[PDB]
Amino acid sequence: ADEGQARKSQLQRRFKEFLRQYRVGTDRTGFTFKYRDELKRHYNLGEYWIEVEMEDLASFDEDLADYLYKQPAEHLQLLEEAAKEVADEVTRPRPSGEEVLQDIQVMLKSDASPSSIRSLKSDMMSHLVKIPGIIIAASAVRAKATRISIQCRSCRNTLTNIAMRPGLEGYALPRKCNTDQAGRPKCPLDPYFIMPDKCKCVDFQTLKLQELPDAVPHGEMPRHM
Amino acid sequence: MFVSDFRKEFYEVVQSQRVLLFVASDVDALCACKILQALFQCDHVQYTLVPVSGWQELETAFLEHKEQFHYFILINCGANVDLLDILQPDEDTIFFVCDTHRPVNVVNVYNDTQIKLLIKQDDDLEVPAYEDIFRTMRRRQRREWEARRRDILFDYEQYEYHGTSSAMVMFELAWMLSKDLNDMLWWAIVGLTDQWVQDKITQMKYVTDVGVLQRHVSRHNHRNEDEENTLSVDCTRISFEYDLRLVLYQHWSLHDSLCNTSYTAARFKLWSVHGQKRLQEFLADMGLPLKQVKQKFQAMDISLKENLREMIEESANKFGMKDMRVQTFSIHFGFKHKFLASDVVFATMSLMESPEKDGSGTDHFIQALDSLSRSNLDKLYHGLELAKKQLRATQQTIASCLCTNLVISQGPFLYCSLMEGTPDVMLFSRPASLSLLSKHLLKSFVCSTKNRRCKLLPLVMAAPLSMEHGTVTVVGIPPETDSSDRKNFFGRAFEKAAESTSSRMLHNHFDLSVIELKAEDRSKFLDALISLLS
Ligand SMILES: [Zn+2]
Repeated sequence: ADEGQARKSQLQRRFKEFLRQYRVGTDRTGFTFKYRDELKRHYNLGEYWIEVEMEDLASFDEDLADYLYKQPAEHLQLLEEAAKEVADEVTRPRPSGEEVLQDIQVMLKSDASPSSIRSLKSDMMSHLVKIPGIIIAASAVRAKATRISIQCRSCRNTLTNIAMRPGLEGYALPRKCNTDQAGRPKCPLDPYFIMPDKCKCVDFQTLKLQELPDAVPHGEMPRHM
Repeated sequence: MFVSDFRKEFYEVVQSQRVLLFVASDVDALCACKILQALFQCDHVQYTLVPVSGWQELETAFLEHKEQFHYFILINCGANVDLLDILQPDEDTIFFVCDTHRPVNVVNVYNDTQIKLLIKQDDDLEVPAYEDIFRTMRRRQRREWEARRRDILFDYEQYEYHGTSSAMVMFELAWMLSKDLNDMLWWAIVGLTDQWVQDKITQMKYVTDVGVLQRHVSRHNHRNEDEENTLSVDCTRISFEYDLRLVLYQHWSLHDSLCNTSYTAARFKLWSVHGQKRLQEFLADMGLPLKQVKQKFQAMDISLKENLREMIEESANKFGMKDMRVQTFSIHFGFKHKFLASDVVFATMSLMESPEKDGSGTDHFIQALDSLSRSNLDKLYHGLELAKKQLRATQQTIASCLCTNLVISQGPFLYCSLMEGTPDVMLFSRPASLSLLSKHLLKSFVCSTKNRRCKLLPLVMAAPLSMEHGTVTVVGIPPETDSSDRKNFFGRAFEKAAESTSSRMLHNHFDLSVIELKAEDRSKFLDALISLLS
């Protein structure tokens, strides 16, 4: 129901107020708006990313930090959308050729002590984890779709800007044609195809993280993640 | 003589003058210096500040500066010796003395012209009357009076102890002037907490002084604030806390706090191999996961923390630790800066007694003094890291002493000695850190041993000091009973032994119960101490 969207709106507002109001310093010396300033400078440099500290977020509002730890996938996109809002209201107006607002990648770092690869057990699935290791392999950079549009082969009925879930998860095309009547033919079994010219894609990479040599139990080979 | 009114007879006098501050190297002295600096900077009093780590460098600084200054202020030094004889001043200088050390020297008390004691008259003071101390059958009664004088004055000078915090005295001055800022109240709190952390006062007196400071905290918390009008996050908020006795536990893991706190380390006997299972039993009784307990406190799950203090108290009561809570204070400002008074005490103390060889002890004083101002929060956090290192080194040293059985009962008193070249001895070579080590080690020993006799003894500890001159630092500690009144006789016992043996004893530290001794004379010095305490 739309009460979930109400919850999303208020949580996005709280992330926006974190990025709008957080300061570092003291009244004896002076204050700087850390994340506003980083957003402004990175956007003007054409970087379109910031890195947020979990302890800063927890000091501002500990519930948001707890939500990010427990349910990072759900709340990180709200944080990124709030970052996009703050970037807009921090950089507006922009010169010609920069009118269209860009998406902001929000990265995370923390002062917390890390876990091992062998600490990752089924209780922690979908939770936010911090682990060390060595990069032993790295793939070529490739394209992952973030937005697609799909068109029906019979009636040319189109679904636009389908949100693609991040990560190695894919997307299921609809089994039957959407929103129009069961005419003749009703449906060929895959009615939809992905339109070639409308996809928005981002870079992605696959890497292998090896366990640290001093973390390995005696007699065992280092694990991979 | 005692200053009756600090505003009228001390501050309004030195307000018009150039002043020289001699400041001792301890956190209470630093806090009093910060408060007095703030008042002088408000009034444009052209002061000069000199750190002094001992009597000889106090004498050196006075010899350097006596020509140019007529008004001197001694912070946590001078009250327990004859300053006139020590410094040999000109006839028309003035020495204001704000010092916690007791008993006050009788010459300091009854000097009515030159020595002015910034000491509260309602402290634990019992001065002998003037006629008992100062001027055929007539000469026979003269000799009898002199014998009675020796008896009475020994009874007066026997037990050394500490009175009200100098930071609290200077805060009362600031309050009377009505220039008492919230950071000045915080510095007063930190001075009292320094006294409590170093066990210089009884728990009753600490609770009474906390009761005094609570009212000032309430006044400052209602100067511009109530339940419906509130200030910026920039402003400092001091809050009364019935917090936990664990050390630095909001800045590292609860596991490290339980391991490196003196009380819980002593009770669980974590120096021993078996004690870690006792601690694990305590944590399992609480129901805290070990991963959360070993995680940093700020990164611990928030569902574990919002009743942690009463959970700790409830489990501690059924484990026999009946007083895990303590009445203390905290300061908040900004979004993320939060400190207990104990945290600030340990950070500043570590910055003073740092093991770093670069610079000098006065440079480390300067680092500690800077760290008490909020313009040097980086210095405060660096001090917190140094405090974590210091606490860990303290526990390793206690474990070494108890495991090797260096603590041997020398009849009247337990005896311990650090050895040159062993780990962290250079960190503990400084007398303040050595005093803290000896107190923590005595608590650990009393919890360790099963003999009823050993639980009541005092302790004497020695450590190397010098090889260019071949000397050791020796400290004396009273017994660690809960009934103790925190008074000790070792300041006078040491000099009685030293004069009985004609030992090469040097007496530079401001506490009489800490001495420097030639490494050869320690044998006969200890023999005299056993003979003396009997
Ligand atoms: Zn269709």
